[PDB]
Amino acid sequence: GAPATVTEQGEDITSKKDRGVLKIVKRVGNGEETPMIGDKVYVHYKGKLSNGKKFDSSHDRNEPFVFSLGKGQVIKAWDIGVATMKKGEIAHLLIKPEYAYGSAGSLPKIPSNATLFFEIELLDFKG
Ligand SMILES: C=C[C@@H]1[C@H]2CCC[C@@H](C(=O)N3[C@H](C(=O)O)CC[C@@H]13)N2S(=O)(=O)c1cc(Cl)cc(Cl)c1
Repeated sequence: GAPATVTEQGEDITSKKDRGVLKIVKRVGNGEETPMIGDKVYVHYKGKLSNGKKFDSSHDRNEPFVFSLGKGQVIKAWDIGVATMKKGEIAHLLIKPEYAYGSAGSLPKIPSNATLFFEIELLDFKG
């Protein structure tokens, strides 16, 4: 399914080139500009665990998740990944635990050593 496909066919977007965050662009967004550090970004997403189960969705809340890019307000992979996206883009990310919640996990929902899958849509970004 999509998680396997991004695992096997995604692009490494890490600066370290350690394959910790792999990406596929599913829908190409608008123009060439990606957000800048400190921008307010508006995103819809769905996340899955490696047990095959959905663990979260902003779509199901009927409103996007909003954060300031590049400030550690989210897991490292999200800061890295959303920074590569254009407005209107939909992407898949496959994230090893070193760029997510690590050995600690995040109780109750995220186990130790969890690889995470997201479908993410960048709705908007603003200074
Ligand atoms: C609103 C929740 C966000 C979502 C969406 C952005 C990525 C990631 C994350 O960086 N989060 C921040 C954090 O941990 O400081 C705040 C809480 C959490 N998660 S998440 O999808 O990985 C996530 C969802 C749930 Cl239900 C629970 C947890 Cl711990 C993480």
